[PDB]
Amino acid sequence: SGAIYVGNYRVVNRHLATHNDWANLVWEDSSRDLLVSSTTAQGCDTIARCDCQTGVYYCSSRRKHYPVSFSKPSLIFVEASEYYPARYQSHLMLAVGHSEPGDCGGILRCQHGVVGIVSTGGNGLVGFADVRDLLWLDE
Ligand SMILES: NC(=O)[C@H]1CCCN(C(=O)Cc2ccncc2Cl)C1
Ligand SMILES: [Zn+2]
Repeated sequence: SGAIYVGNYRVVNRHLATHNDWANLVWEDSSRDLLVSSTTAQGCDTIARCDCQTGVYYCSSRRKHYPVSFSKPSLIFVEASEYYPARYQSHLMLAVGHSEPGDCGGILRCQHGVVGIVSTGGNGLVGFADVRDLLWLDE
């Protein structure tokens, strides 16, 4: 679990969105596993606007932050699950590191701010849904 709060927006994994998230829906994309809902309170997270390939992510299954090198956002095949059939997920970045299903929502950050959130994992690889291209989050 975990979300990004920027201005009047809440960014979450689409497979983990709540009834409230869907009732205050701004945008959602199944191919990216992302959903954005509106909020009454103001958010203070800073989104990075960069092409960084190094950062730090929070891993709840270990109660620890880990430094990682990660790939540029791309279409990567993701094995079937209870939330989606087998498909290519777009805007996905991979790193060598630990992750478990409950780790989704953990933030990945570089020196410029929030890069993305944990979205996939397995075989000693963790996947992050990139958010740096969503320029509208800041307006
Ligand atoms: N983005 C998706 O389609 C995910 C939906 C939930 C299931 N997905 C996983 O990868 C779950 C997983 C398994 C083992 N270790 C880490 C993780 Cl995050 C895929
Ligand atoms: Zn950066």
